Amino acid sequence: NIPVPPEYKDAYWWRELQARRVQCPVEWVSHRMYNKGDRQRYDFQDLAFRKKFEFSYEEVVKNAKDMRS
Amino acid sequence: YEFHEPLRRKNAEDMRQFQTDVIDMACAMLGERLLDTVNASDTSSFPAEWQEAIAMHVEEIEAEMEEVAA
Amino acid sequence: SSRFFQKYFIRCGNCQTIQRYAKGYKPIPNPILFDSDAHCRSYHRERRDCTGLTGTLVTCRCDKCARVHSHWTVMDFQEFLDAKLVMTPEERTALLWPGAG
Amino acid sequence: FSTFALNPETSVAPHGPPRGLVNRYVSMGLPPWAAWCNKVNRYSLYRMSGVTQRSFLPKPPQEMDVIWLNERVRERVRTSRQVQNVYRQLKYPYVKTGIHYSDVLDHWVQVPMVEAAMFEVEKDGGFDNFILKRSGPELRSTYGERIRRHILVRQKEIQKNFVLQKQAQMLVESMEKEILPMEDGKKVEEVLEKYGIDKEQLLRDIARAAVAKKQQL
Amino acid sequence: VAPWVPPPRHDIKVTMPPPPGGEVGGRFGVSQGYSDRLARTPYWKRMALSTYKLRMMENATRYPMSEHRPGEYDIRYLPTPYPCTIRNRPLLEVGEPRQIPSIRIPVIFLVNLFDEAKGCWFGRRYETVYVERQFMREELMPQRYAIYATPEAYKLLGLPVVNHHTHEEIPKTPREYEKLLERQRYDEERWKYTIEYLFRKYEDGPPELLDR
Amino acid sequence: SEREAAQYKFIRRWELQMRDEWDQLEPFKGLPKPKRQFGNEAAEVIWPYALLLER
Amino acid sequence: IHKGWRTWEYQHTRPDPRPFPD
Amino acid sequence: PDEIEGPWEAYITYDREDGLSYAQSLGITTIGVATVLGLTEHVREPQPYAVVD
Amino acid sequence: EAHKESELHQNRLRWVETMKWWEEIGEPHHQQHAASEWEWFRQRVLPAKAAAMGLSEEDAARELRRAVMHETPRWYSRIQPPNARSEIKEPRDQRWPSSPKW
Amino acid sequence: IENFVLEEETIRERVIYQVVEGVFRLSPTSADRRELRSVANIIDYVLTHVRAARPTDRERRQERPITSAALAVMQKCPIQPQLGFVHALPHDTRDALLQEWERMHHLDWQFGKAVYTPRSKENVRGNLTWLREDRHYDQRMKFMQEVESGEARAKHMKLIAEAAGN
Amino acid sequence: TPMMLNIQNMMWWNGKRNLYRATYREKTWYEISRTGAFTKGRRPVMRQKYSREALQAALAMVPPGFEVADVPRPPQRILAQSEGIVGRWYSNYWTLHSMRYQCLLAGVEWPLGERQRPRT
Ligand SMILES: [Mg+2]
Ligand SMILES: [Zn+2]
Repeated sequence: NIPVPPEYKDAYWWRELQARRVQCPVEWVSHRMYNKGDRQRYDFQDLAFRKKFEFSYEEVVKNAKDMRS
Repeated sequence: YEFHEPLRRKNAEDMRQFQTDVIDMACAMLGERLLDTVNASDTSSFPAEWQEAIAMHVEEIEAEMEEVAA
Repeated sequence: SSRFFQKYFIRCGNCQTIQRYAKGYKPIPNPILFDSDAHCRSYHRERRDCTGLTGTLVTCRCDKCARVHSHWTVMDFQEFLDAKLVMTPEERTALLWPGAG
Repeated sequence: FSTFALNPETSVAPHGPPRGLVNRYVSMGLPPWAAWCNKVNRYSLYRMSGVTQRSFLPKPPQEMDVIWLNERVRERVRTSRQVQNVYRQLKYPYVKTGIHYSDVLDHWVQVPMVEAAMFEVEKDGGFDNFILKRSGPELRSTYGERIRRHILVRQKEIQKNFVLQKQAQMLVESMEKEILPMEDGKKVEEVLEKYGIDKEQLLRDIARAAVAKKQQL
Repeated sequence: VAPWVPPPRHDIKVTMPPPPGGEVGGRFGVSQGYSDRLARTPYWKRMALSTYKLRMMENATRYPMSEHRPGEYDIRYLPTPYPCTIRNRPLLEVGEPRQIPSIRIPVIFLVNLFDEAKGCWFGRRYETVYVERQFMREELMPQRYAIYATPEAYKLLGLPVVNHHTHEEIPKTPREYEKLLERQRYDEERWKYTIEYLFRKYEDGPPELLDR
Repeated sequence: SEREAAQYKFIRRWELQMRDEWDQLEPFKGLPKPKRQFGNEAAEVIWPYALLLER
Repeated sequence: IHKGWRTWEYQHTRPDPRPFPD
Repeated sequence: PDEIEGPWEAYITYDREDGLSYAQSLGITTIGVATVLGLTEHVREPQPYAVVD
Repeated sequence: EAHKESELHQNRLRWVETMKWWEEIGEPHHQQHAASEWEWFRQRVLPAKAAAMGLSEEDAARELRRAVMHETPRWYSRIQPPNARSEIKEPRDQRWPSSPKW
Repeated sequence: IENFVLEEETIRERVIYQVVEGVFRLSPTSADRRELRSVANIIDYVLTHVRAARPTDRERRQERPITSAALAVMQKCPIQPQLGFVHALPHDTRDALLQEWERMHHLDWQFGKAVYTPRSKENVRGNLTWLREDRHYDQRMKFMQEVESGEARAKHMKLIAEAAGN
Repeated sequence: TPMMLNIQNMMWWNGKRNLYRATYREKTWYEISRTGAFTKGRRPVMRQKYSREALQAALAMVPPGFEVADVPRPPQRILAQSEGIVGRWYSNYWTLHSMRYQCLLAGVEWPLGERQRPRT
């Protein structure tokens, strides 16, 4: 990345979007969009298809178990 | 280095001719302020050498003004 | 214009006091003698009024300094809750409406 | 809808929920058009509620070359006086050729805008304030990016020049105290080479200052 | 490929997710902000870096409204995450005919400007004057004669700061503009609406009690 | 064809205000006429509605 | 589209292109 | 864990050389719930020129 | 440029007569009038109001006139006050006492 | 008045011998003399060699040091320049004669293209940037007055004080 | 545009796609359409139900010089939702009144004002 004095930063607005974007045609990764489970599990902000954080299974179980629920 | 150096070189140049410009503007300011202390106040002026020279350059600028007018 | 009641908090630009301005029910231009032109622009101006009085120059009469003007600044109630809550109680008496303790 | 002559305004509609078909849709928050709908199902309702906006830019925003701040190509559905047919047609904003004297860089600039943009530019106090207030994705023009770069650069140059002349002030204030008394012809030159000022150019613009003052009178 | 993917935008605060991007500035279309940093950090570490005081400050809701984009509705509480149409509206609707009467702009003169053709003053120094839009942008402004009447312009010139609300309401009809004009001159020149000026004819008794 | 007609009406009007053919009582035709009197000028004067709202 | 096809009667899946690729 | 509030430390980077002496001549005992325990010069391994070039 | 025609010619001649009435003797008189009467205001009324409004002779002038809007034939708001009383709408066509339709 | 005289075999031979050799002591090459065929060519040739004969700024700088007293005065100013800005203006890769072409017309200033020519002094009237950054300078000066007078120390000290008292 | 000509470009159908449209719809038209899930009629909007001293400790943090009458019921355009008790919770209409009803069931005295109905 190249450091830049902030007031000049606006001409790069598009470049900065291409970085946050997923690196493919969105076509290829489209399936994350279609099923309900992955609409929740994936971050779609400015087309970055990237799995959000998720607890493992035993994580979840020992998390629910010490609430005694 | 090949890319980056000719830049800081240019920056150094500009700082340099900046100093220069400070000095030139300072000359001008000196010009009108000294003229002011001489004409508005009194008892003080430069050498009659500087006075004849100043008068001469004034006449030359005046002639260039007459010619550049038309 | 306008179908629904709405409340606004308005600040007088001249003396900086906040008074509350209401806009109530006025009936639609009659559907039986129909004017498309009136109806449509009243619909758009209605959506405009429903939001923050956007395209409108607000003209009222200020109570503290009593005169009619448009210097008025309209505030969404959060800005109002910011304005109000940091005010010492005796300048509430000055700037705001009676009560408003 | 009131049949009365005088309808002083009320907090709530006085006679109960407003009669008439148009008022049905009005109270729903839909446009007065809706009374002309034959298909009233969920999809059509949702469609004309206008919640979602169907309209587009001519180019994708990174390639957009003109300033349309909020303007889209919209599509208007109209009807012939032979009413069995219903057609739709696209509608475009009025792009006026922007010619504005930019203040920070001293010159006229012509970067093509929309009407809304010109009213905007008067609202913002000049062309340049209008360009700098906007940011990035806000101004989607490429043209905008270029003259914004120029405006910025030139601005920082203005500042540079200000600093310049303040330096000049400090200098002449420092040497003034020195040569303020008349003193001598030779004494002044010591001051002149101590500050690195040449004699004959000082003479030259002392003369140009003289000419300057007597010229206007 | 993207070496170094840029971080979520407004992300500064310890225990709470960033605002939805595009509400800060960025690409719209999603109502929940997310940062991998916040989520990957174990709950206890998030807590350990905070206090009950600091927490209740960044929990803080400003509910319908948004902070980062003043005066508007926060997109995450709108039905679709895109920013509101009504406040961002285009000047002309789909069916609306264009009739926008020539509008006049308040403008501050930086010099005394005398009109010789009409033998009268265009404007005096530091005098706000309503002028023709074209006349201003085309002529006064490219010379240094006048600038726009914006409040910050009063601030810079040193004069007491007033707001003319230029083009807050841009009239789409001639009569609409005649109303706007009316209220405008009811504000701008109010010396016309004081009772002494209504009575100009009598600063004294009735005119039929006078002399020839 | 509206704007220039308007122009005509303003110019014409000002002319008649110099030459005193202008009658300000035109909008008020239906109203009763006030007292013609030496203190009552307050009655003839056309009042701005806003300044009535003010007081 | 003068008259639209009945697309509601199809579950959403991509058919194979008839000049099938080898 | 929230009753702990152990000794938080804060690094303050002054753009000049004299920062330590300054912060000590300010004479701050407390910010009023905090009670600053101490000031000290935080010794860094002096960074090469390569980092800023 | 037809003159042999009656109403095309006499009308636009009426027009140019009117518009050449304006900028000659009319317009400088309108301007002069507007100037002269503000001039009247500030040395007669304003001394009282400045004393009243709690300002000086100066700041009250920038206050009472916050901008200069001079009326020109292309920019004017209205000719005359709108009608005080608007006449009463009868039912559809000479129906009495009421009409079923509109 | 206006005379544009094309050259020939003889007339060029004597014209150059009298004008550029006689008056200007200027020395032509074979390629030069091949290219000398008009009156514009000879005059801008001489113009070229005279302008290149002039001293550069490297030479001017080494005849004119900037005195230690002068620069020591410029040091003690509250404000020094930013001075990197030139690098940020957009450069385009294109022909030089088309850039010549559009500035022959008015085309050069149009589409967000604007020509940067470095200035020294400005028009101060009606210039918002000048004004606003200048106001900035004023409140800077009154701030320094507040520092020298001692109130800076005091305001800060009572800020500390009421921070501790809470 | 082909959407104007009523062309079906759906990807499962011809492989194409309509050009002017978003690539990701976080909610499609159907569940934008359903206003019952969005607006608050007939529906609880604050899910957590607080104990007595819980409620009293929540009210404890409302700043003095605050009335209920100054917090307008947001329009239908706006989602109805509540964060539970967070900072400046009294500023959220739905949270404010939900809390008020919780206080009513709990026999907790209600310090703030009540909603005023202005009339002409
Ligand atoms: Mg899966
Ligand atoms: Zn007021």
